[PDB]
Amino acid sequence: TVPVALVTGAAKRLGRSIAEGLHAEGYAVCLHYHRSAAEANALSATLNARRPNSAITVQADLSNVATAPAPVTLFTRCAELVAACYTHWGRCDVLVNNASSFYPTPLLRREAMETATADLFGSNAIAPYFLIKAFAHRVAGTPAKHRGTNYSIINMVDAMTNQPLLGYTIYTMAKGALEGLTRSAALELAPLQIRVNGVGPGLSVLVGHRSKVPLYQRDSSAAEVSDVVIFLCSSKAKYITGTCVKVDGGYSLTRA
Amino acid sequence: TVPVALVTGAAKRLGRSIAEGLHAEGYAVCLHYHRSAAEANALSATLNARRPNSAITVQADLSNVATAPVSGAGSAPVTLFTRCAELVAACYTHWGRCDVLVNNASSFYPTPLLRNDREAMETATADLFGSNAIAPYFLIKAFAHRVAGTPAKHRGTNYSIINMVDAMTNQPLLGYTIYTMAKGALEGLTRSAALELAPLQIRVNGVGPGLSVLVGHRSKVPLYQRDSSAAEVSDVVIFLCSSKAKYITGTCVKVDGGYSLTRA
Amino acid sequence: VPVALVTGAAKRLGRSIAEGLHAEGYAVCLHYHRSAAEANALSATLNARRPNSAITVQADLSNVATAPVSGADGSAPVTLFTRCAELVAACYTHWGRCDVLVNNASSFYPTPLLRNDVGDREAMETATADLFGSNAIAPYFLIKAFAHRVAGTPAKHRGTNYSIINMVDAMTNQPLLGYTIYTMAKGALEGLTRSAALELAPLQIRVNGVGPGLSVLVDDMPPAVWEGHRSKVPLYQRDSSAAEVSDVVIFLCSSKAKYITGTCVKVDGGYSLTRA
Amino acid sequence: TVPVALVTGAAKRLGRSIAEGLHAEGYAVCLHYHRSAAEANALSATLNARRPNSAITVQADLSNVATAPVSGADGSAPVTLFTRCAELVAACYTHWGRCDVLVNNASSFYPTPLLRGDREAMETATADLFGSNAIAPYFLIKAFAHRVAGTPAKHRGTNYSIINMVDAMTNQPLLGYTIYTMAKGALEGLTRSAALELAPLQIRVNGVGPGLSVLVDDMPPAVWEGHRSKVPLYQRDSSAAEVSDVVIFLCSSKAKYITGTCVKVDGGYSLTRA
Ligand SMILES: NC(=O)c1ccc[n+]([C@@H]2O[C@H](COP(=O)([O-])OP(=O)(O)OC[C@H]3O[C@@H](n4cnc5c(N)ncnc54)[C@H](OP(=O)(O)O)[C@@H]3O)[C@@H](O)[C@H]2O)c1
Ligand SMILES: NC(=O)c1ccc[n+]([C@@H]2O[C@H](COP(=O)([O-])OP(=O)(O)OC[C@H]3O[C@@H](n4cnc5c(N)ncnc54)[C@H](OP(=O)(O)O)[C@@H]3O)[C@@H](O)[C@H]2O)c1
Ligand SMILES: NC(=O)c1ccc[n+]([C@@H]2O[C@H](COP(=O)([O-])OP(=O)(O)OC[C@H]3O[C@@H](n4cnc5c(N)ncnc54)[C@H](OP(=O)(O)O)[C@@H]3O)[C@@H](O)[C@H]2O)c1
Ligand SMILES: NC(=O)c1ccc[n+]([C@@H]2O[C@H](COP(=O)([O-])OP(=O)(O)OC[C@H]3O[C@@H](n4cnc5c(N)ncnc54)[C@H](OP(=O)(O)O)[C@@H]3O)[C@@H](O)[C@H]2O)c1
Ligand SMILES: Nc1ccc2nc(N)nc(N)c2c1
Ligand SMILES: Nc1ccc2nc(N)nc(N)c2c1
Ligand SMILES: Nc1ccc2nc(N)nc(N)c2c1
Ligand SMILES: Nc1ccc2nc(N)nc(N)c2c1
Ligand SMILES: Nc1ccc2nc(N)nc(N)c2c1
Repeated sequence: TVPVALVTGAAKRLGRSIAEGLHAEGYAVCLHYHRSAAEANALSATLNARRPNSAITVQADLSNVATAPAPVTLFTRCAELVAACYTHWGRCDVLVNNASSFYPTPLLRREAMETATADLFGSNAIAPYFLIKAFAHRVAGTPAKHRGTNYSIINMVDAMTNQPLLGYTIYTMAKGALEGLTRSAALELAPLQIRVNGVGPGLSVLVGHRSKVPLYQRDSSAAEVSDVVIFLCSSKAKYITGTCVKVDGGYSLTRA
Repeated sequence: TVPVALVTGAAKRLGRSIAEGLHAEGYAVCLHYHRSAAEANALSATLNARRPNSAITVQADLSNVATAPVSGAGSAPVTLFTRCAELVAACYTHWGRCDVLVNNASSFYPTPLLRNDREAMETATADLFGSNAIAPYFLIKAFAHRVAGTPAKHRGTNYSIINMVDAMTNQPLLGYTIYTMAKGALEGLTRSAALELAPLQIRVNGVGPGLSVLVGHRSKVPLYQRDSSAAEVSDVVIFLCSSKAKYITGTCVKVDGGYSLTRA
Repeated sequence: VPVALVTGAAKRLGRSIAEGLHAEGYAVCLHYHRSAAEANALSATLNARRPNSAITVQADLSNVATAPVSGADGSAPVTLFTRCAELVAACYTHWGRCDVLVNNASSFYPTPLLRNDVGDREAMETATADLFGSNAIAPYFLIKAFAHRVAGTPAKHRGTNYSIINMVDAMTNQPLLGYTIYTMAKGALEGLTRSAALELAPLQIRVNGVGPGLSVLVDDMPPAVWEGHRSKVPLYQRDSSAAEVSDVVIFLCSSKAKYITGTCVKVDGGYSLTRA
Repeated sequence: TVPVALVTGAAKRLGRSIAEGLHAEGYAVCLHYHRSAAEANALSATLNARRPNSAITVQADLSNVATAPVSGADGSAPVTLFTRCAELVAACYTHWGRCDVLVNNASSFYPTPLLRGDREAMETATADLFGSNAIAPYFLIKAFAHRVAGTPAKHRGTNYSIINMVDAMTNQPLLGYTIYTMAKGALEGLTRSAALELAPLQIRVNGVGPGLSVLVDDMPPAVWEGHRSKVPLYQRDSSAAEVSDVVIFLCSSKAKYITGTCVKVDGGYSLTRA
């Protein structure tokens, strides 16, 4: 049997690491991307080279916008992401909401503020919700007899959002939304044995505040975060749900 | 002169109580509403009867959608940001100031992840996230620009924003995911706005009811075994707005009779 | 006519709380350990403004047995629980009631996990007892005694606004380096706030916390380093005044707050929102 | 080559599972106990049978009281909690020359209501509940840290880890268990404080908080079923392993960027309301 994982924003950095980690545990991986076509396909080739038919790639804008062929809504695109797993492998056991846009929306000093709202809220919060819904329908729609035994959803949150980065309000709001989703989804999907957890990095794979991380005085490596994600997805973590785990080297414990 | 408060969803229940509470402390009140025209105007008449020119009513859909221009009809021109800016502007146009903002307006209804039609998900998403999170952000932006745009010598001395949050969102109501998500966003806004607006001395706080003015659920509340009254919530909002609370910012105050301390 | 007991009431925030409560019409039992002069001076002020509106009681709130006397000798020794029961009693003996309790008294000093990487079993066995006593254990026994006197009053002769306030700390999730026992104690105090709110709800006794960030900071340091510490608070770039904290305590004690219980209110100018 | 773990309250249930779990990853285990001598020595024999010299069992009251020093009617006398704690950690260094992991698992748990010669049960409840759950962990952590600091950087281990067994439900307190709840609150504080202070020594300090685990069935079957079914996930309390596997993961080098955090292992129980 092969378990299947869908990882959004899978092409580089943390998403890559999560994809690789899950693959190393024997998962077939659906690598989602938006712009990073080259890196996603390059990664898929690597995984497929180690293990045939263990990686595909699909493309999607997770921004809260309808596109063009009815233009196509964000819900439709999200449903089609999950479907891509079922079409290709007949299952989807793990979902990782990792894709996330991150840039300033200052309150102090209007078209590019239309699209900021749709992008930052789409990637970080709205799309995750629709992805979860699609994920949950597919599971519910499978007869109990042929359901998987380790359904897990991980939401990439942020360990530092209680201590907001100055000027990043929409982003912080979006992560707040995502934490809400983690709790709400965990509660509603418990009957289907679908676990919903969060993982929140502090500082990871940077390119300043490096020296202010108490443990090691450095940002983390990609693996230092993905290993937590992978652990939470393992059956060892089968009683954990609705919780967020900080992977931040004690950064959230600091003050100015 | 007279301090001015903008209160969204002001027509009934908690928003009305907040409006009344603020008015009782001497504030002029801009009462926002969406469809409760009758109850908003009725309230404005009451306040204006008690004190001339101390209340106006303004109408706005705070959903994350477009509305029509002049003599037209909807999904066209007027954005949520524009409508929000015009709400804050209405205070400055009428009274020349806006000292307090209360983000109270909020849609609340089920969005189940488990079925157990096509626009349903679109308009729920825009409404629940608009009222509860997006509009509050734009309202705060508009609020902040106006304060920033006033020359220092001419600014008020007690700028306060209150966000109606939810004391129970860490223990989510089954099937209310988008709503819970939206309140989560609102909490983030509270913290983020408090930090960014601190230099302008604008305070940003949350108030979170548990159960208030219910139309045994009550019997579950540890203290008194009842939902709260409107005043039991608005008095907290009003206190946080007072100058005695001038060192409080970026915090959420539960007003829940100890409901959040319970478990199944 | 309503009565308040305020521990550590002689100076600073405790003084402000006492004054604030007194200004709302409360009779105030001012508790002190070390500050006799400053407590009696305050009591005289309050009594001058309003006759019989202030008394002073002395007690070490450290988790130690302290024997029959402050001079003579022995019989059986006096536990912390006894001392705490006698504090609450002092209110009932003098005024026949105790409507509000404010656990404000608190010791605060370093207990480093590491040395450099003198000390004894004394400074150690007494730091634990003092920091945990003042901040957590005594509050628990105070609350017990408070709750027993309320429960023991026939429903007809009970007050209508019973309130307990626990002075917590807004910054304990971002611990001050080297202050572990103190932080642990505040952690314990937070727990007490939740647990007591739940258990005392049926008697309509509300239990809430107030947590300062930086308040009435002491300048036993260079002016620039004082300016240094002040300016990291986002709101106003200063520590708070005593009133800025006490007004919150007083509001939570008012009937206007009678649906709030089991919550902690930071009063910190957004300091808890910062990071290194 | 062999990493060493100290586990307090190791004799059964969760502590045993943690001990077994750590032993399965190759740790030598110092099993602590207070009252459960038989169970602790039985477990030690098991571990030692699977791998020689991979388990010892030390005895200690972690209550906040001073004990008497093996006696001899002479020699000052009062052994403080701090001393007993230092001697626990020392026992690892004496026997194996190291101590890489500490698990503060030992915990007394019983009612201290605020309503309704036993001054005796107020003093001793306070010392026991606060000792086991908070004070002793503090001294244990101190001893642990002093001993790492005292090692020349050259010989230090590379995966120092402290786990504190907390409680996922303490924000929603169990009626009548105030001291216990306060004690867990203290423990949470310790986790944060110790993480911050011990970061320079690369000692990680984390919490693991169960909701319901291996629920004692001393009630009507249906009362047990009732409580049981309050957990959203699976409608049951956890198994010991379902908790210890989390402890063991946090101790692994794959978790070496995690510090100062508490991980709920509660099947979503903390998400419920009355
Ligand atoms: N890096 C950190 O220190 C840090 C700190 C806290 C939290 N996190 C969280 O951890 C996760 C991963 O971190 P990261 O730094 O690796 O992320 P990242 O480098 O900033 O980007 C993640 C991916 O998100 C995708 N994405 C962004 N907007 C999208 C949109 N509108 N539609 C579809 N895809 C979109 C991008 O895909 P394409 O390139 O294919 O377009 C991008 O590769 C994120 O959720 C982040 O919020 C990271
Ligand atoms: N009631 C409770 O027990 C409870 C519990 C937790 C939190 N809260 C929070 O406390 C606040 C007030 O509670 P409540 O029960 O008084 O609220 P409510 O009765 O449900 O309604 C508040 C107002 O929000 C306005 N509104 C809703 N959607 C809108 C939209 N899309 N655009 C513009 N206005 C919109 C409505 O105005 P119109 O009628 O004029 O259209 C409504 O009167 C809310 O933020 C709520 O989330 C309440
Ligand atoms: N000041 C701040 O910025 C700050 C920050 C966070 C939290 N807080 C909290 O707010 C409360 C008041 O703050 P503060 O700065 O005004 O307090 P403070 O000046 O440090 O002292 C409070 C009082 O506690 C009493 N006290 C200390 N140990 C005692 C003991 N073992 N037994 C009996 N009484 C004892 C002392 O009374 P005597 O002088 O009579 O001996 C002292 O005057 C405290 O709970 C504190 O933890 C304050
Ligand atoms: N079980 C749960 O559902 C649950 C829920 C939440 C949190 N937890 C936490 O998880 C941990 C383990 O749970 P558990 O149920 O396995 O614990 P447990 O059965 O209640 O006992 C743990 C051990 O602690 C030791 N202990 C108690 N008081 C002591 C003292 N004063 N001095 C020295 N040792 C003492 C006992 O050792 P001896 O028998 O050798 O005397 C006991 O075996 C505890 O920290 C607990 O607080 C458990
Ligand atoms: N430091 C940093 C770099 C990139 C990031 N990307 C996303 N999506 N979110 C972050 N918080 C982030 C942080
Ligand atoms: N019980 C109840 C009734 C009405 C409500 N309205 C809003 N907007 N939000 C609520 N949480 C709510 C709750
Ligand atoms: N029981 C007893 C007998 C004699 C004592 N003498 C002093 N000085 N102090 C005591 N506590 C004492 C007690
Ligand atoms: N800065 C400061 C000064 C005095 C204090 N006293 C107590 N008791 N607690 C504090 N946190 C404190 C802080
Ligand atoms: N249910 C249960 C059983 C035993 C326990 N032991 C300790 N020490 N702590 C608990 N919370 C506990 C809970």
